[PDB]
Amino acid sequence: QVQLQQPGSELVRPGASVKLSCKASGYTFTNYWMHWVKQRPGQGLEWIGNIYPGSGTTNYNEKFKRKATLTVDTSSNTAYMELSSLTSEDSAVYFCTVVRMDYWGQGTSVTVSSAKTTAPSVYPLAPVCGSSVTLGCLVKGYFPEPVTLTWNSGSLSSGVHTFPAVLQSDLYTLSSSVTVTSSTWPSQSITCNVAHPASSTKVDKKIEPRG
Amino acid sequence: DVVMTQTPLSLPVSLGDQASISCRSSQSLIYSNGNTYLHWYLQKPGQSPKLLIYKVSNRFSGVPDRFSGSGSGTDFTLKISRVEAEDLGVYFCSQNTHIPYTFGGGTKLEIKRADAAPTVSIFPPSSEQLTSGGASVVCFLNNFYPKDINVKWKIDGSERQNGVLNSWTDQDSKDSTYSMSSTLTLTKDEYERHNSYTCEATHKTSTSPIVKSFNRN
Ligand SMILES: [C]C(=O)[N][C]1[C](O=P([O])([O])O[C][C]2O[C](OP([O])([O])=O)[C]([N]C([C])=O)[C](OC([C])=O)[C]2[O])O[C]([C]OP([O])(=O)O[C]2O[C]([C]OP([O])([O])=O)[C]([O])[C](OC([C])=O)[C]2[N]C([C])=O)[C](OC([C])=O)[C]1[O]
Repeated sequence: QVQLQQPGSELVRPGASVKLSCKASGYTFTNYWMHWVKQRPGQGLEWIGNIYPGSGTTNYNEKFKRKATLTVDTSSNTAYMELSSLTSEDSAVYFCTVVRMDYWGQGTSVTVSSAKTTAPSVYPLAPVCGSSVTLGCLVKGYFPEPVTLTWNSGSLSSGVHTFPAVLQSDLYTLSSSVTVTSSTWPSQSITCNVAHPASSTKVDKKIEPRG
Repeated sequence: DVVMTQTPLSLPVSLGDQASISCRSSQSLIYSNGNTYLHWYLQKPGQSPKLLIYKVSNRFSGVPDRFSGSGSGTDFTLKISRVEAEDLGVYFCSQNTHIPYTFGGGTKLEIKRADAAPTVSIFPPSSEQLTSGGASVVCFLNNFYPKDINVKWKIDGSERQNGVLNSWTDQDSKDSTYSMSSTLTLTKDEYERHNSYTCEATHKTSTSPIVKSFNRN
């Protein structure tokens, strides 16, 4: 169900370049065109161009000639798109796909920003001092995305709402709610787990009742 | 260059219903062979696009029999004979007759269900935040329908707007609901100057707003 491996995110600086990789596997890389599609949050699919790994022939979308460069390496079965002279209009998700076969990779979220990578602050959110009870996790002031937030190592999937992160002045904030029955907490402990690999932060916050 | 015009932009549908998405190209989509490269994709939340229908009308493999497509010339249609819960997601037409390939704007398919009121919950600043001089106040508006909601902040009766960060989940795939989180961030020095913090939600399911509040004792 996923024949193309792409890195998950990538942070890059305005005015720099980045080369995104697309690793074909489990089929004959030289037999099919490879395509590149861009999606800015708020959807919208733009076709960037394609290339034919067997010969190297490329087609580009006039909107992206000055911005993108498509290449292959037929030994390693890899495809490359290089986006150069980056502005913030190039922050988007970037897909590689074999149209003829409907092979897609997961897409890479490219963030273009000058911000330095910053570690989150994780705050427990206990209820105020009657049948179910709701707890929260506040993850604040980190950069860039992603943060990965589980609850009890993912064993309360049902009843969890994680909200999309929201950016403001190069810092993201993140909140998640978990709802259990009243007999479950603080009978049993509920810990919010946060990982932010870009800053090597990996922390747990046990929700303690306030008082 | 070649413009795809896709309507409706939002498709509210009940489970079991027949629905129709339409796509209008600004050019003939016959290629240099006789074929007509108009496709349909469904992109489920988080995921990438998947191929539903290729070449106007042929169902791609491993694609459920309740999707089908038709049309000719410049208007094309993707028909869903019986919506299911799987079917939520964004739907795009694409044309591949002309370089550059162009995609429609998309049609977000919403599963229509009975009304549900927000389960509001509010949270005072954690102690750990307040030592470092910050005071965030979080308020969850969970599992409601329809999606149009509006949250409001009250501090000692008066309304407060500068400082709020709002976030909204997509439509849950199991219960077809919506949620929102709202955080109001102040310094420790301002937060200790106030006594009553309130979180108000006005929604379709009530004429009166839902209100959860606390005082600092
Ligand atoms: C028109 C178009 O384009 N289309 C597309 C394509 O893709 P690819 O591969 O990637 O390619 C690219 C190319 O193309 C062309 O070339 P050629 O040589 O072929 O002609 C061109 N284009 C233009 C616009 O022009 C080029 O460019 C230039 C040169 O410039 C490009 O690059 O294709 C595909 C595929 O299609 P087809 O071939 O037609 O096939 C199909 O179908 C068929 C039929 O059947 P029915 O069902 O209908 O009956 C079949 O057989 C096949 O099978 C297989 C698997 O193979 C196919 N199918 C499918 C599903 O595919 C396309 O794709 C689609 C989907 O359609 C695209 O779109």
